Formats: sequence, C-alpha cells, structure tokens
Amino acid sequence: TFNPSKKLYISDVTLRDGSHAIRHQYTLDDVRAIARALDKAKVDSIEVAHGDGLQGSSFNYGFGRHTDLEYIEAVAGEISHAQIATLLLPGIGSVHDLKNAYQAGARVVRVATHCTEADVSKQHIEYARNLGMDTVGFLMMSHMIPAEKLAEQGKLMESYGATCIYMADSGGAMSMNDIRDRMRAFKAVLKPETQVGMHAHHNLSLGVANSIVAVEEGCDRVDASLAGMGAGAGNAPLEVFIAVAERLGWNHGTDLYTLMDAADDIVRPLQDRPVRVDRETLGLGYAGVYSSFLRHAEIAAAKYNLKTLDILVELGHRRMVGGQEDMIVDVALDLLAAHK
Amino acid sequence: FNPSKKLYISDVTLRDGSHAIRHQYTLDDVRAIARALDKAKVDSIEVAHGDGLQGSSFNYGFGRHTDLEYIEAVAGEISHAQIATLLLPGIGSVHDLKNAYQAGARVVRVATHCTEADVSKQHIEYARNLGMDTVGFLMMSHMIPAEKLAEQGKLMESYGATCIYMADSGGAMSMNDIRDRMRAFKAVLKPETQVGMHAHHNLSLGVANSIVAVEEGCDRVDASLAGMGAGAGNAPLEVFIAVAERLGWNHGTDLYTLMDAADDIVRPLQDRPVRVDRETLGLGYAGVYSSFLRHAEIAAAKYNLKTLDILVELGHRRMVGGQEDMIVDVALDLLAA
Amino acid sequence: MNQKLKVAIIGSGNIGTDLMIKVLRNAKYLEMGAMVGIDAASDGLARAQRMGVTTTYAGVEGLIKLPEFADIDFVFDATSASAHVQNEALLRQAKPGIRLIDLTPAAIGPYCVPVVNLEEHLGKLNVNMVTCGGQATIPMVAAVSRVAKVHYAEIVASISSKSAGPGTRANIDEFTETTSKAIEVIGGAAKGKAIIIMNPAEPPLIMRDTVYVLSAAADQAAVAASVAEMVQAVQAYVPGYRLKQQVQFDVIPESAPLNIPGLGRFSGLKTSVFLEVEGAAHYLPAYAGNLDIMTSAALATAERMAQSMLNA
Amino acid sequence: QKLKVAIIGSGNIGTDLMIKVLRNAKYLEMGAMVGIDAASDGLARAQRMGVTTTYAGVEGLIKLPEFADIDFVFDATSASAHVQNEALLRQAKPGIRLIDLTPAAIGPYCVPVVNLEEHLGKLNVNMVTCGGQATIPMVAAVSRVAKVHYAEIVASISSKSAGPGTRANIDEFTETTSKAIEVIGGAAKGKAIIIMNPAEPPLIMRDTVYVLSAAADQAAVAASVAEMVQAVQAYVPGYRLKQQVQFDVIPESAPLNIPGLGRFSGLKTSVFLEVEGAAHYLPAYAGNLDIMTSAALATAERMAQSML
Ligand SMILES: NC(=O)c1ccc[n+]([C@@H]2O[C@H](COP(=O)([O-])OP(=O)(O)OC[C@H]3O[C@@H](n4cnc5c(N)ncnc54)[C@H](O)[C@@H]3O)[C@@H](O)[C@H]2O)c1
Ligand SMILES: NC(=O)c1ccc[n+]([C@@H]2O[C@H](COP(=O)([O-])OP(=O)(O)OC[C@H]3O[C@@H](n4cnc5c(N)ncnc54)[C@H](O)[C@@H]3O)[C@@H](O)[C@H]2O)c1
Ligand SMILES: O=C([O-])C(=O)[O-]
Ligand SMILES: O=C([O-])C(=O)[O-]
Ligand SMILES: [Mn+2]
Ligand SMILES: [Mn+2]
Repeated sequence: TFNPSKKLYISDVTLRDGSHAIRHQYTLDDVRAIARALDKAKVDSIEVAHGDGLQGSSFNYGFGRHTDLEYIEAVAGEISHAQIATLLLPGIGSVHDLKNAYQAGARVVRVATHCTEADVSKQHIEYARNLGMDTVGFLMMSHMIPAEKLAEQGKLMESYGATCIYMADSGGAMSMNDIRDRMRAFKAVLKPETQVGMHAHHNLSLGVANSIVAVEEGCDRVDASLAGMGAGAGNAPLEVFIAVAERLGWNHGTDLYTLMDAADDIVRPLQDRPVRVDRETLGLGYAGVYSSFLRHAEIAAAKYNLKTLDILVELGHRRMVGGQEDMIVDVALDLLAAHK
Repeated sequence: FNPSKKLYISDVTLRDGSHAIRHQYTLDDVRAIARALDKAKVDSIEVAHGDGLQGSSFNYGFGRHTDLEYIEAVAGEISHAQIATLLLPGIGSVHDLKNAYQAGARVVRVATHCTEADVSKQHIEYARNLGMDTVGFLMMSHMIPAEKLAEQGKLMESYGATCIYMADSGGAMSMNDIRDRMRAFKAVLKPETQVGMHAHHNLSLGVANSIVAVEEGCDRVDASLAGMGAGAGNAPLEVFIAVAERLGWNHGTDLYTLMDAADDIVRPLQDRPVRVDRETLGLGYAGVYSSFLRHAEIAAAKYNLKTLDILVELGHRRMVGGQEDMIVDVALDLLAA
Repeated sequence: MNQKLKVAIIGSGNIGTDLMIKVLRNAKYLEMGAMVGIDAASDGLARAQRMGVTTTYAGVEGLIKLPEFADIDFVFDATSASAHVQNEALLRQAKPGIRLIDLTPAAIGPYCVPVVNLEEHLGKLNVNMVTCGGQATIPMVAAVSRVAKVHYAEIVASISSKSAGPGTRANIDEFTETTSKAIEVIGGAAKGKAIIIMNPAEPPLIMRDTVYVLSAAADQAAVAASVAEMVQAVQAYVPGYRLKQQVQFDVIPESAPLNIPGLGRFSGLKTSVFLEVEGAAHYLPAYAGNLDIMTSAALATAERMAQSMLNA
Repeated sequence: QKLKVAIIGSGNIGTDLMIKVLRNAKYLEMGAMVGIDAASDGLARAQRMGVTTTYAGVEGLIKLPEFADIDFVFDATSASAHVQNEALLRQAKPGIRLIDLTPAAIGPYCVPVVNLEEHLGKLNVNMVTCGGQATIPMVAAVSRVAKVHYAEIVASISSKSAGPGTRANIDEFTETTSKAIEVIGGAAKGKAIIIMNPAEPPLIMRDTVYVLSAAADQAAVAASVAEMVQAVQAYVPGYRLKQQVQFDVIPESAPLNIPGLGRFSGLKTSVFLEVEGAAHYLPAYAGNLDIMTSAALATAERMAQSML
C-alpha cells in the first residue's frame, strides 16, 4: 500500500506558554523577532497570548508588558506563512475576548479547560466555529484522570464543534506509556477526521520523548517552543523535536537550522530564570503540579523565607488545578504557621 | 520485566562529569559528591579522567589531580557504593588498572569503540585475575546495527566480562534504537550476563532511553547528578530516579538526597552549562562523540568559526572516541575552504 | 412573623434548593409558595415535595397557572442568565408588581450586595444578586474603597466542581462580566476583574475567594480593621464566611510603579485578602459555601423588601 | 653479494616489509617468510613471489635449509612473541642480527632520521612502533631548537590495517612509544595514544604531535619541522604535513599544570601529519605500515652495507 507520507503540524507556543518563563514581559521587538524566525522556519502556527490565555494579565498570574491584542497585532504584521493561534480559558477569557483576538489576526483558537470540565467550553467552541476559526479543544492537567475519561471529555468538545483535540500534560507528570494510553483512548472514540494534538511539558525531561510517542501513536499536531521557553522546565523544545523528527525521516516541513539558531540567538538570551530541569521543576513533574506555578512559588519562597520545593510538594498534596496561583501564597502562609 | 527487580544505579558524575569541568575537580569536590552519592545508596561511583585512566593529556585536557589521587580521596569517604573506573585500551593500560585496584577500585569498565571489542581482551583478563567486577563497554553504539553491536558484546563476554554496556556516546539514539540493541544483546549473551545502559542527553532522551532500556531488561543504568557529563550530559540521575520512583521501580536510592546534591553541590561546579542547546543538540543530530564539545568550542573561539560548523563536519568525517586532535584538523580545513 | 408573603423559586437545582431550605427554616417575612422546575426527576422538586411545598415541572408558564400564583409576590430566579430574560418577561406580564430577585448573572436589574447597599434598590421590581464570587468578594473591595481610592480590584473564586450545576456552567462569561462590573459599581474600584475556577478534587473543596486590591497609599492597620469589620458584617448572614489568612500587604512605591497594560502605572498599596466560605450544609455539604453566600444574600434582600412593605 | 633475511610474522607489517625487501633492498634479499597460520595471506603472497615459507614458526625457520645463510631476522609478530623469538634465534645463530618491529624493545631504539648510525653494531635493534617512527622525528625537530618538557603523540590508524598482532600489544605500544619519545625524541616526559577507526573508505594514517617546550622562536621550530619532514620523505614519500605547524604561547602568568609532573610555560607546538603508503600490500591509506617497514629496512640495509 503506497500512500503519501503524513505531514506533521508544528504548533509553536513560544509566545504564549513561553510568556510564563519571562513573567509576561516580552517586548514588541521580541515578539516580532521571534515570529519572523518561526515564520521563516515554516511552522504551521504561532500561538500568542498571556501564558494563562486571553485576558490572563492579572495580579493572580502576573501583568503583561503589553496587552494580548498588542502582541497579536505585532505578530500579524511580520508573518506570511504561519497562522496565529491563541489560547482561551473559560473562567478567565470570554467570547468577547475571542472576538477581539480574531479582529487582531488570530485564526486558530485552543479553548482550554481542566480535564474534567470540558462542558464549560461549549459556547467558546461554538462561537469560534461561527467565526470560521480553526477551533481546537485543549484538556489541561491530563494526567489527573484515566485515559478513557479524558477521551470522553475530548469527545464532548468534538460535539461542540472542535476539529482538533489536544491533551496537555500541564504538570509535566506523564511518562511515555501514559501518552500511549491517552492517544489510544482518543483514537477509539473520536471521529477519524478529528485531529489530535500533544502538548507536553519537560519537567521529567520527557517533553520530546512524549511528543515522539504521541506521533508514533497517530497524533497530528505537536506543540513545542524554542529552547523549551514555557512554564516549569518548559515545553517540548521545538528545535530538539525537529532534529529528532528529521533523523527519523518524518515529514515535519520546517527548517531545522533556522529553529536552532532562533532558539539560542533570540529566545534563550531573554530568559532571566533558566528554563531547565532542576530541583524545583523536577518537583513539579514528580508531584504533578500545574507548571505555571513555578515562578510564583519561587517568589513566595523568597518573600516568606521557605524552600520552593516544600511549597510545590504541598500544592501537589492539595490537588490544585490550572489558574489556582492564589493558593500558592495560601500554602506558603500555612507552611510558615506549621513550622512555628 | 518486573518493577520489583532491584536496579543497579551507577553514578558517573566523577568520570564522565570530569569532561564538563575540564578535569578540574578539587579533592573536596570529589569527597563532597562521593559522600552524597554514598548516603543516597547508589551501587557504584565511577572515578577517573573523562577519557578514563591516564586520560590526562594535551589531547583531552590535563587533570588538576591524577586519577589515583581522586580515587584515594573518594575511597576515604564511602562505605556503601563501590568505586568503579573506566579504562580505554590505547590510552590506559593494565599497569594503570593494577594501580587503580590498589587505590580502591573494584569495578572496571573496559571501553572500546563499538567495532573494536577485540582490543579489550587483555584488560578484561587482567581485571578478572584481580577479582574485579569486570565490564565491557561499547562506545559510539549508534554507529553499527544492533546485531553487529551484540556480536562485539559477546566477544567481550567471551574474554570474561560479566556485564556488557552499550554507550550512546554521541547521544544520537532514540527509544526504538535502544529496544533494538537490548533485544539483540539478550538474544546472544548468556542469561546471567548483566546488561548496562549509558545514555547521553544530546537529544533530550537521556532519561527516556534509560527507561526503555530497563523496560527491555537492562540491569544497570549509568547516570550523573545534574547530568554532569560530556555533551548535553549523561542521563540526569535525580531525574531518572524521580521517574523510576513514580513508576514504582525498585531503584534502591534516596531521591531527596540526589536532588539536593545535584543542585547544591554539582550544578554550581559547572562553568559551561550542561544542557541541550544548539551545540550539544548538534552532537546528537550529527552523532559526534560527546567529549568533543568543549574542545570544539575551544577551537571555534581560536579560529573564529561557529562550533556547530565544526561539529557537523566532524560528523561527516566519522570520528570515534579519543579523536580530539581531528577537531583542530577540521577547523583548519574549514578555514582553508 | 405570623403574616408572611409567599414566594416562588424558579430553578430546582443547587442554588434554588439551598434557597428553599433557607426560606423554610429562617425567613421571617416570607414563606414558600412554589418550587418550579423543568425536570420532573429533579432532586430539588423531590426535596420540595417531601417538605410540603407545591411544585411544578412545567416551568414559568406552569408557575403562572398554579392556584398559589395569585398569592405569590416574590420570585427568585435560580435557573441561568439566558432563562432569566424570558422568565422576567413572562412574570411581568402576568403580574406587573411581582418582585423578581435574580440569582443568575443576567443583571437586567441593578446590583445588590447587602452589606454594602441593601437599602438602595428595595423599591425595584427586578434586583440582581451578582454572583457567588461577587457576594463573597465585593464586601472586601468596598472595605478597602472606604479607606482609600481603589484603582483596580481582582477576585478569584474557586469552587468544587460538584457544586456548580449546569446552570452555572452555561453562564461563565456572564459570571466574569457581571462580577467585574459590580466590583466597580458596588465595590468602588475604578477597574474590576473576576476569575472563576472549578476543581473536582475529593473530598470536595471549600469555596475559596482571593481578593487583590490596588489602592492609593493607605494606612495598613486601617485597611485591616475595615476588612475585619466587613467580615463581621457578612457573618451576620453567613456564619462560615471568614478570613483564612491575615490580610497581606505590599507597598508599591511611586519610584517603581506597577504597570497594568492599557490601564495605568500605579503606586500605593496592594491588599491581598484570603477568604474561605463554609456553608450551613442545608442542601449540599459544608464545603459548598458558594451556595450560601448567594442564597443568604438573595433571601436577605427579599426579606428586607418584604419587611419594608409590611411595616412602613 | 646481498645478505639473506627472514621475516617472522606474515601479517600486515611482515608482508609489506617483504615486498619492500624484494623491490628496494640493495644489500639484502629474501630468504624466508615465517608464520604460524597456514591460511595467512602473507604466506600465500610469499609463495607467489618464489619465497620459501613455513607455518611452523621460529622452530620451523631454523630447520629451514635457507636458515644456514640467513644473517638478518625481522620480527613482525607481536611483543610477547619476540622475547621467545630472540631466545631461540640467538642460541641457534649467535651473530644473527634481529630487527624488532614489535614494541618489545629489548634492544635500543632506532629512528633512522634521528640516529641511524648509532646502533649499527648491535645484534638486536628495536624500531619502536609506527606511531613512534612517524612522530619521534617531530619531537626531535622541536628538541634541537628548544628544551622539551613534555611531548605527546596521537596515532590514528584504519582498523583494517591493525592486525591481531597489533591489537594484542596495544599496552606495549603506548609504553614503548612514550619511552622512545623521551630517549630519542628528547622530551623529558612522553605520552602516546593509539586509536583505531573502521571508517570506510579506510582512513589514511594520521599522527598529531603536541610538544611543550621552553619559549622558542616559532619560525625556527617550523623550519626545523620542515627539514625533518623532508628527511623522512627520503624514506617514505607519502609522509607529510596535513596542516601548517600550529603554535600556542603558554605565558609565565598562566602555566599549564601536568599533574604530578609540574607547572610549565613556554611554547606548545602542534604538528598534524598524514602518512600515505606506497600500497605494496594494503592500499595507500595504510602509511602506518610503510613508516615502520621502511625504517626497519633502512636500518638493516645500513648494517648490511657496513658488514659489507
Ligand atoms: N455556586 C453556585 O453553584 C452558584 C452560586 C451563585 C449563583 N449561581 C447561579 O445560579 C444559577 C443556578 O446555578 P446552579 O448551580 O444551581 O445550577 P443547576 O443546574 O444546579 O440549577 C438550575 C435549575 O434550573 C432548572 N431550570 C432551567 N430552566 C428552567 C426554567 N425555564 N424553569 C424552571 N427551572 C428551570 C434546572 O432544571 C435546574 O433544576 C446560575 O445562573 C448560576 O450562575 C450559582
Ligand atoms: N600499523 C600496524 O599495523 C603496525 C605498525 C608498526 C608496528 N606494528 C607491530 O607489528 C606487529 C605486527 O602487527 P600486524 O598489524 O602486522 O599484525 P598481524 O596480526 O597482521 O601480523 C602478525 C603476524 O605474526 C604471525 N604470528 C603471531 N605470532 C607468531 C609467532 N609466535 N611466530 C610466528 N608468527 C607469528 C601472525 O599469524 C601474523 O601472520 C605488532 O607487534 C604491531 O604492534 C604494527
Ligand atoms: O495551558 C497550558 O499551556 C497547559 O495547560 O499546559
Ligand atoms: O566513555 C563514555 O563515557 C562514552 O563513550 O560515552
Ligand atoms: Mn503548557
Ligand atoms: Mn559517556
């Protein structure tokens, strides 16, 4: 059976998930420089928004240096190959924010919910489909429920109109067989035409390994970022994933050297807290803690004179979900009281 | 594979990690690291220059101390783990092995390029005559097919090695390459012969490849604190142990002790960060011997070339372990062009 | 007292059923007239029946036809923001002077947060109760705004997934929008923001609300004492509402202002209030203080409206 | 007229040497090729050239009738085999001249461009190793210009050019080459490394020489190096620099620490050689055979010239 090879969809999240690593301080020159490189490299999409999605700028998650719409408009002016993607979390961003982001240039939207809460995505997915956007469902903290339950939530977003479903390993807690389990569950219940995306985090050093396995199990889209720029120990490092994909003979359609150069020449120098696996980010992956909590826990650790790892371990015990950064100070205050 | 099977954890922070610090560990550095590893209950602690016994040289870089001085310092601090060492025929000799055993080494890994196992015969025989735990170690294991690699492993077993490692010295293999090689080894070695994995992290697969090797029946895992080691480093020990622990594997070590040692003792000793970046990714993409990294960076700075251009041409030349001198040869040829 | 006015509750779900139990047990000027649902198998209707309350599963057109409707003067809407529009429409035509108390975020009538403005809209025939997050956090915003000018106020409400029924899950955008607007209008903040998060953890989590208030420079002791007075005031309605932590403060110098993109470059004081809200466990268990903070507010508003009409 | 010789060891070195004796020797002529493996290719090459062979080792050599007139034995077996070969040959023919191509080194070292004339009267002369014959001339080229504190050589050869006899004497290779770098090259301390690479098409022999000397004039070192390359080319035309001599000044303010040897400043000279062979047995890449066998032959030839 002689058939055309599968073309992988490469979704860069350097300007959205990577916003967490720089505490949402990208300049307009930064986003233009990064988008130009990515677009030259021929990635399929460039995701742009605050790390917590549209209207994530806040005291809870940190304020952005610019608004999401300013960043989107800046990127739209520099690119001609890739589409602009954005992230929207019901409870934080709204359909009105999605309308404004579409007006600014976004054409792909990933509507993200905690893995058990996909029914809050209905109106956003239906609105995005009415706008003619590439509409994607995105399930956060995907290690928290079994593969068949996650698939049922994915099928619910499919029923709302999403044409792609992602699993996001927000806590960077999964290993390769957990990825296999989830990909098989999705493929068993979704329509054959519905795309599947992988969004791995690197907290256990398996961001690229998990992406490779996702693709071997049939996934269509892979989220990654230059130098892994992203929450916790970062996302799967895009230049690394593409180097491996290239050695495997996979049809990824991007330019490897452009990505390798952009990662170290443009993106890496913007880091002020190195995006790597270390005691703290390994603690996120081990405990299965939402990766964006990293810097907020390091800030609380320095303010209250505690160890960041002790804060993360307790957050793991508390079973917090995405968006619950206010519980980081709660845990820190409780640890101080406990120690007294 | 059974998760209750006890894994053998072999730390290489004081041997492969020597490459990351350009062989400048102080004696207090090696005592502090060894003390933490011993407290963590790792099975062995490997001590030597990066290029093994008598690696100190112009080609690989001179040590701050000799191998025997480091071994003696480490011996004085530990009580649980054994001291392992590395010996490459063509660089170190049986004489050097004898001295290392007298200083305290009990495990010797005799390393050859993957197609040259027959040069290890005398070293393996000598190690078995001292009653050491004698291990064959095949470098650059991505360079030949699994069946051919297993044939070389069988040769070392035949000389007397009781454990055979595959080392992904270029950090070029992905997970299925590890399965292929594990299956080939298990098909031809005696059932009692131990198998070991020595992954490098140049493609970010140091831990992933180690996990797959264990799923495929490997007995020993080499790793190092913070990945301290050539290239983008070895499999990072604290990360491998965290994953093994989450999987319910019997790794037999203390994770917390390792995590603190990696960042409070080892990571602060790095000058050039041990990480996956353009240059170390280049090693894995091109399949180049990982210890070439800092020597290529040195040559790049001297001749004003991009390190990556030097590493990609080295990959085309198909160099093996120990060929640091060809790094300058390539730099000069790139400037000639 | 003895002479009470009758009420209907439309929505036999988490909020409506907790509100019915509060009317039954604690109302002094009001008494149950009918519980109205659209699902004959609804647990709330079964509960209403066991407690002797008249029920209908024929919606608001069904309520308008009960014999009891002639004597119902108040209607509490605990359905969903979209359904309130039609509910108001129908009830208003059937009985022009009926009082609607909206527990959804539709907000077709003005906002009421009792500890801040209970007396303000007592003559209005449609009053909106904001949201659970609003009722829990607007008092803390007002507590700061009565000490110092507030530039920006942000609330984060986290509730157990099991306590948020379908009605809540169909109006999440309206939750953020109505709550933000009410933080400005009632709380006194120049700009408001509201976030809602559901967490399905087991045992179910107690509602938590965190309020971040950016004001001009102010005396920290005065802000803390004002917060404490306001917590005491809300506790007269909901006893399990309490600080989980002492009020936290961060001074923001004019030499190093905080940039809120497109809003301003601010200096002064950041006040952080960490609340937890334990409910009375009338319907769901005590962790669901998110029901109570709304239902006690809605009942207090209608009770005061009734008091005013029965005793000028 | 020409004196008869035996070569013991019919491998890569021994067979290459045989071809050179046949074609180039002026004072010597082949008498026998001696091995221990009847299937050895070198014994088959020898038979094709009309040379008497035996697969019965040194013992067989002596029983050979040809042995009565054999005045020179070249030993191309392996270092442990050589002490026994010397023993049995000395007993049987006291004045026989042994030219040791193995790293056994029981006789003094000879690197022709440095000391051909020195040991012409000795009955057992050792030819160091291929790495030593390629690189000792460079160490010596630096030492005649400045004091050498340390010298290190890295020899990389194709795996196909390294027979089993080479592989069984790798330790001896590093020890004898390092001692010869000192004794003949003039370095106060030597080190030698040997690497085998199986790449295909097989690789040309490469040799890198690093020399730490006292401060010196770079043009003078480079000129000395060039003269020595020319000297070696008189024997092995494919011996040459692959790169210009490279230099690094080691300042007195940041000396190099060689652990247990000392702290030194001065000049680091790096010489990058390549050695193409004449393709007498293996192809031209195997210059590691020629650098040894031409040296061995030049030594015995000079001895035979003087015997007369
Ligand atoms: N913590 C909370 O759950 C919370 C707190 C405050 C305010 N609210 C608001 O209260 C409202 C109800 O929330 P909920 O959690 O109780 O939802 P729910 O789904 O549990 O309850 C809604 C009820 O309304 C019924 N219903 C729907 N349409 C109806 C109609 N036309 N007539 C009669 N009944 C009808 C449903 O069958 C159900 O019984 C929502 O607008 C929500 O935003 C919820
Ligand atoms: N580049 C090189 O390969 C090289 C260069 C210089 C010097 N040398 C030295 O030359 C020697 C031969 O190396 P090689 O590569 O030609 O090895 P080889 O295995 O190709 O040759 C050795 C020959 O000696 C024979 N032999 C072994 N033991 C014998 C014995 N006791 N009596 C008679 N014959 C015996 C073997 O059968 C074989 O024919 C080694 O000592 C090596 O160190 C090798
Ligand atoms: O949204 C995120 O990016 C995720 O959950 O990891
Ligand atoms: O020796 C090792 O360290 C290698 O080969 O990877
Ligand atoms: Mn993410
Ligand atoms: Mn290694």
